[PDB]
Amino acid sequence: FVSPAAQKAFQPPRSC
Amino acid sequence: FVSPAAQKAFQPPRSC
Amino acid sequence: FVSPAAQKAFQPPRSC
Amino acid sequence: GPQPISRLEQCGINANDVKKLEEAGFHTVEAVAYAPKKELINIKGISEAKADKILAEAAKLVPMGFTTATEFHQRRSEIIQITTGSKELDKLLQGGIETGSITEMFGEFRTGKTQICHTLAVTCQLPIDRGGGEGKAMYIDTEGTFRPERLLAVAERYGLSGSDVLDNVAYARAFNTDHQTQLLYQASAMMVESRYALLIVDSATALYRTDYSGRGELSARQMHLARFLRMLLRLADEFGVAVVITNQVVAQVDPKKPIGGNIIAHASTTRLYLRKGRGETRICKIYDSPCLPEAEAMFAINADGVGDAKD
Amino acid sequence: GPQPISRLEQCGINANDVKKLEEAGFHTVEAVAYAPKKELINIKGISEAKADKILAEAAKLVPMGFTTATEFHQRRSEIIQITTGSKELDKLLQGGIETGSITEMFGEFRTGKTQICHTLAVTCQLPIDRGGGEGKAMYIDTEGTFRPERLLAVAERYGLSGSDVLDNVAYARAFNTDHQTQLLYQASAMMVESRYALLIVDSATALYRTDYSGRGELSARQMHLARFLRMLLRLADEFGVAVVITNQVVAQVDPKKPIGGNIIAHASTTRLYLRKGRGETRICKIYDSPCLPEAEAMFAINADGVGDAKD
Amino acid sequence: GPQPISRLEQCGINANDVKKLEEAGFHTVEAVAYAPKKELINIKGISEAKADKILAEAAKLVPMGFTTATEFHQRRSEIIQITTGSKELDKLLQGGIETGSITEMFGEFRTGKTQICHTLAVTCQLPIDRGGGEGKAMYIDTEGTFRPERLLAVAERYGLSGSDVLDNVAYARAFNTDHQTQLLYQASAMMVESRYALLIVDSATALYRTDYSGRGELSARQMHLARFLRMLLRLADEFGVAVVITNQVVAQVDPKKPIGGNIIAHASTTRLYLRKGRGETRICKIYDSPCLPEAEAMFAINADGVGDAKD
Ligand SMILES: Nc1ncnc2c1ncn2[C@@H]1O[C@H](COP(=O)(O)OP(=O)(O)OP(=O)(O)O)[C@@H](O)[C@H]1O
Ligand SMILES: Nc1ncnc2c1ncn2[C@@H]1O[C@H](COP(=O)(O)OP(=O)(O)OP(=O)(O)O)[C@@H](O)[C@H]1O
Ligand SMILES: Nc1ncnc2c1ncn2[C@@H]1O[C@H](COP(=O)(O)OP(=O)(O)OP(=O)(O)O)[C@@H](O)[C@H]1O
Ligand SMILES: [Ca+2]
Ligand SMILES: [Ca+2]
Ligand SMILES: [Ca+2]
Ligand SMILES: [Ca+2]
Ligand SMILES: [Ca+2]
Ligand SMILES: [Ca+2]
Repeated sequence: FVSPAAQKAFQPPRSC
Repeated sequence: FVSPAAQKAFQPPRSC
Repeated sequence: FVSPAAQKAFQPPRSC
Repeated sequence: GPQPISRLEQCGINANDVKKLEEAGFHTVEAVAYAPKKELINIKGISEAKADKILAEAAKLVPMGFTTATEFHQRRSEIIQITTGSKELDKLLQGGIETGSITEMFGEFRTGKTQICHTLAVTCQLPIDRGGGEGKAMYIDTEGTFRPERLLAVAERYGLSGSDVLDNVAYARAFNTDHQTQLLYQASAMMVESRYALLIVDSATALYRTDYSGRGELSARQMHLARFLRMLLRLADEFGVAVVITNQVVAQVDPKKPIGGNIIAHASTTRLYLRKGRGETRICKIYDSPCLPEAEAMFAINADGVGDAKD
Repeated sequence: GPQPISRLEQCGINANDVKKLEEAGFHTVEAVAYAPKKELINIKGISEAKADKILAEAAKLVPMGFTTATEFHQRRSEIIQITTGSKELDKLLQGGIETGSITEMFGEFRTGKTQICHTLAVTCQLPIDRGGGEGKAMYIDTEGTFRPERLLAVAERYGLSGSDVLDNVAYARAFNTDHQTQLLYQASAMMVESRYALLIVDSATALYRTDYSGRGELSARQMHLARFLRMLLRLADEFGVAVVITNQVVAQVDPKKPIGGNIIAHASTTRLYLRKGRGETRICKIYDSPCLPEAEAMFAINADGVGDAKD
Repeated sequence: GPQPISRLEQCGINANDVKKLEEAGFHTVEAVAYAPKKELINIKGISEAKADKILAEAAKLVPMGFTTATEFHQRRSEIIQITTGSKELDKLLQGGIETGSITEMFGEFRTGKTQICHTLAVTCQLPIDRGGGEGKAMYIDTEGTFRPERLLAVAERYGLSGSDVLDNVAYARAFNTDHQTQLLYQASAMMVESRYALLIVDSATALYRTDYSGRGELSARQMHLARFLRMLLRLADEFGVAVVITNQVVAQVDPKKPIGGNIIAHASTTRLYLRKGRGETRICKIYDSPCLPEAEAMFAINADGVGDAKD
């Protein structure tokens, strides 16, 4: 299957 | 085969 | 081969 | 991006057939266009009449004809090259790991194959300005050596939200060679939704040494491996991701050539041979490439991922 | 824990087939899920129709798809790391011997390989609070060097009922390479009943030097060793135990590399190289690991098992 | 004791095959049980069908499965430890030379290797009350240094019929490395009839220095030595005798390590390093052992065999 978070789209990794 | 004691389940080792 | 004495069985060593 | 297969219904294809195609792995118009007539026939609810219609309609949506080297040199100059996290190593690859192609990294144990895959799985999310791919990563692992704590260590180096980076790595543990191929069909589905920029199979040939034993199973081993490597090449054309497979080695007793035989030597476009240097340094070497010259570079494994020789 | 294979009958599998599976080594649903279609075909009373049914039903019971590194970093942070009985050594391994993976300990003679396996066979029964695994131990021994009096000496150190500790160590003496593999099939049965937390094969490659003589039998030697190491990896995934194999060494006359070749170098995830220090001190060294940095520690063999350098 | 191979006929084995097995070295059911399937195939009148039958039937007669450390600690506590004729030395070995295992005694010249083997060849016949083995001795000698007058001198010390003691020592002079191995096949036959309690090969590696010359014959030298040491380990399990091999030394010019390389270092369970003390005193030292701590003792060679430092 697909995870409920793997189906989420890409997110530009915020800095830290 | 299996020993009559190897088939026994785990036992938390008591202190001494 | 085997010796005529090597084929002989064990003997408890007698005291002296 | 790639056109989703739903665009075939708007061209005169029964929406039932699209469902019969999507149950066979095809999710984009490209996947159906690049497919041979033989594959569509092998589908149950598809006949030679439909397959000729499906191929004809799909061919109209994607260019499958001649062009010029000028029009290709233009389209190629805009290709993404993901950085390896090492200035010395990227200068060897003339940019970095190239997308739209299969790259292979083989070598003895400890030579940093899994470590490069962890660095790549992070740097593929940097903005293209910083040398990345601005996409998710997909890490198929056939050994059980995927360590998330090594991704956090690299995110700290590039100053990224370690919690956000681990959300862009779709991890999957393959347990045999059949499961390893099954994961690619599910992979083609995910890449239609999100935007993955790097596919990693490490190791690509680990499970082929044991599932197929002696020489008696050699023929079946390579034909099964050839379909896998072919199915990767299809993902590299469908979605333009970067396929980076790792390979084990074997001694020649007649001094370490990679396994897989000629099936994996021809299929992969770039081959990197990783030696053991000194201490924490390693030596990568362009073993085979269409464009890059044969040369060696020296990188190292540091506490913050793969980086230049910190010496 | 792992689901027993009896749960397949409740999903539409003939209870006769489950008996035909359990006669082939499979005892958990995982063992059947992770198995390739090829292995189930090789069973007599199983056909391609049944095997496709068995694989399909079993796949529904165990996750074999993609997840996220976030969901994997969570599940991994709850993994058990068994202490080695040495504060200096655990600080090298960042916790201790990690479960769910194959660990290898090689070195010259006397370097404490068998001694570490005896300490591990005891400390794997301590509560997790004290750094153990709260499970039984399984000590396959291919040399005849299993000494129970060395387990009692370690139980006295940790204050355990020496009579109770020896009840949690399932000992088995392998006499050749075929018998060594046969013991693993019987091992998969026992781990379903009890709760074993540590598997020890010492030495894993001792019997491969003599059963397979020269180079003429080299190919068959590694293919037989590859199946063994693969069958261990399956136990590490089925039951999540900790596999700790020991390896002999060989000189290179062209200065001591471990035997087994590339087959055992790729298969094992963590390799520990044990040198001889001074007196009773020894020097372990992270030879290969996916996460741990290359570093050395100094432990010692004491009258109460492996412990820190008592100096 | 060990079951003779004739008990296989009563379980459905052709008495012709038993004769074909006994012509291959196997004389006990154990020897056939511990044997791999590969060895039985290498026999002429044996096929894969028979060998699978032979292995299956023999496995029913001898336990080859798991037990518990408790059941093993019990069975081990009743093991025989032959005295070395020295109170100071037995206190080092915690009892004496242990049966069912391979013990190695190496050192420079004159250090008393052959002298210990002569004392052991006598004290192995004392009743267990007095610390012996109540069995015959088998003294394979590859140097020509077997002196019966040294056995009489020890029999006088323990008050034994010197004429009767010399009847319990089966002496054999090996003239090359092939003959040295051939003597072990004949040795397995004798131990079925009588009751031998000690096997002595002195020196085990004397003939390997000269029969195999330079480095060009190094690989073949160790593989031939590995089979010999393996065939000794089989005798220690078949009959539970005590194998006490002696080893020469070699200087390292880069200060005296034993020869044989890693092949003999891993195979032997207990290694005793004998130095030269002062006058007639010598210094033994636990070089390697699974259970004994690293320590030194001081014995001496006296006119009545090996004894304590008479000072
Ligand atoms: N955090 C770290 N810091 C420094 N060095 C590390 C770190 N983690 C691993 N290493 C080193 O990197 C090497 C491991 O490399 P890697 O995991 O890529 O191996 P590999 O080529 O995949 O091997 P195999 O074939 O066994 O899977 C070892 O030398 C190890 O000591
Ligand atoms: N009870 C003990 N107390 C102290 N030291 C001991 C004790 N038992 C064994 N030793 C020491 O530990 C070492 C033996 O280590 P170990 O049995 O692990 O060897 P190994 O690496 O398995 O060797 P091999 O390849 O020969 O099997 C020797 O130095 C021996 O003197
Ligand atoms: N009857 C005896 N009384 C006292 N000392 C003796 C007697 N016989 C031999 N020795 C001494 O014992 C030593 C010989 O030891 P041994 O024969 O065991 O040598 P080794 O270690 O086998 O040597 P090599 O490698 O040359 O064979 C010498 O010091 C010799 O003087
Ligand atoms: Ca790896
Ligand atoms: Ca190529
Ligand atoms: Ca050992
Ligand atoms: Ca490895
Ligand atoms: Ca001598
Ligand atoms: Ca040893």
